[PDB]
Amino acid sequence: EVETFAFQAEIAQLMSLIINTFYSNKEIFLRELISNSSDALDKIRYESLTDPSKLDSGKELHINLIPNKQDRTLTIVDTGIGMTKADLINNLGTIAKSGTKAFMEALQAGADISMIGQFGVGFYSAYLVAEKVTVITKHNDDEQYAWESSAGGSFTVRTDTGEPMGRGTKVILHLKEDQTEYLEERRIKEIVKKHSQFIGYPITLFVEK
Ligand SMILES: O=C(NO)[C@]12CCC[C@H](CCC1)C2
Repeated sequence: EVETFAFQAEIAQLMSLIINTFYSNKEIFLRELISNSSDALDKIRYESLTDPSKLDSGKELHINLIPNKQDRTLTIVDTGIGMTKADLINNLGTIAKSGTKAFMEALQAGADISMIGQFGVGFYSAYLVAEKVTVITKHNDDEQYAWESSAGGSFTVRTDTGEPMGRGTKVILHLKEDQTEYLEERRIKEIVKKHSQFIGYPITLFVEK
């Protein structure tokens, strides 16, 4: 049972800007997704300070980076707070309408695309490098869901049948054919050292057979 939704017009506009603007500095997508993972880990940590049972779904707070050259996918996994179904539908838990407005007024004032994360819509930078993005998420108060979009104005949401997650979010980037550099170990390491070197959670870069 798959539900198909239209993006709000402003978010479709944001996505088509990201996909169609000539902008060579695409590597910042990974900084932005790791930053969102760190924000999600901070949230479940804060809730656990007054209610330790919030970690019954998983005590370890970490980020995994999983490249898969056979599938041409880069997956960013975190064990943060996750998202409910309602969060997923409501622009993956972001204030994306007003964030997109503020971003586009910043661009008019001399900002560039790399500042997207300052406006709360850094998730959508995934579309710098991915043709399709799948988000699998589990929040303590809801069931496990899969969101998916290849842009083009719509996204889908379905109950996830896959491997149970416990709690957190998995972003699966189905990379564009010309963006496979982001599956190479040395390139990922370079980007994490350049842009994410002070993130307060362990990051494990998986290797491949
Ligand atoms: O966990 C990390 N830092 O806390 C690493 C350090 C370098 C090599 C791996 C990939 C980049 C982050 C792991």
